[PDB]
Amino acid sequence: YFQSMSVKGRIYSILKQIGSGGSSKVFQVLNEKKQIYAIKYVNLEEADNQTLDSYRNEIAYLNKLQQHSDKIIRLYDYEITDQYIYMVMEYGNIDLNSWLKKKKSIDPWERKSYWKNMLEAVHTIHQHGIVHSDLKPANFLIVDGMLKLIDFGIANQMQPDTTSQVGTVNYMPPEAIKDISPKSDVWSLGCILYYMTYGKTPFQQIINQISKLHAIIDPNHEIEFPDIPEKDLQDVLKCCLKRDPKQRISIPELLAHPYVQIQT
Ligand SMILES: CCc1cccc(CC)c1NC(=O)c1nn(C)c2c1CCc1cnc(Nc3ccc(N4CCN(C)CC4)cc3OC)nc1-2
Ligand SMILES: [Cl-]
Repeated sequence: YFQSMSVKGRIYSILKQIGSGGSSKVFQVLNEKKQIYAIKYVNLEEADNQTLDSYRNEIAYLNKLQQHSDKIIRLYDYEITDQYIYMVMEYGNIDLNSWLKKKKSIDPWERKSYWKNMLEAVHTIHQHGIVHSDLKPANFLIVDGMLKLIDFGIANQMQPDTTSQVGTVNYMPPEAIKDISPKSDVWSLGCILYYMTYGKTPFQQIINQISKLHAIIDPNHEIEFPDIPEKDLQDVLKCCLKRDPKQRISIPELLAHPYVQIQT
């Protein structure tokens, strides 16, 4: 308690830590006017030039792309030095991953609204040549019912190093396993929707990771799509989770899909 920090001359009161990973921490904070933000702190002391560049590149894209869609998290300010980065970001209620863990059933409307938000954010980054390639529910922040994409997958994650469902392959596409395309983000989004529809990711039940990786790529391993009242949702899932990326549906196609367009 009673910690503060400064970012471009502005003093922020730290209320609590709300996340961490790699060599970074996220803080719920207040500025001088008692407006709430999240500050993301990245420790750069161990970073090589390649890693420093990947962080610079991500900050530049995030700062640019927030003006192109409200489904991308706001970045209000940042301070960047050799030792660290402080990013003053939009505050959210909770991330999507934690929310889905709390909820047994998701409301069909809620599920559809979240889907629309994700497609729009991801479509935005693709329009600027960015493939995320590691989309999971944790990459989305819920802000007053609206999803915001938190990151673009450009920054190279540094290792924990210090004393101090992680690195999961459940959202990984076939083409990523056999060793880059916007279709890769479609598979991952499809895995998120699949989770929101049937309460688990398509290959979740396979505990052995080698088996699971083989199941992702094996075209004889049929993915189950049990019947549900929303036949358009069932179709979206089937189209996202085609193993051949060339046969897989595109984001502009998903945006014109009756699941997102037809007023039910
Ligand atoms: C996944 C993206 C990523 C990639 C690399 C490095 C990092 C930093 C750890 C990240 N993570 C973040 O960049 C990040 N993580 N979180 C939690 C936030 C961010 C960015 C900004 C942000 C804004 N508002 C929130 N709110 C929030 C989220 C989760 C929670 N919790 C509390 C602990 N529970 C066990 C789970 C749920 C609480 C929150 O606010 C009170 N939360 C956040
Ligand atoms: Cl905007």
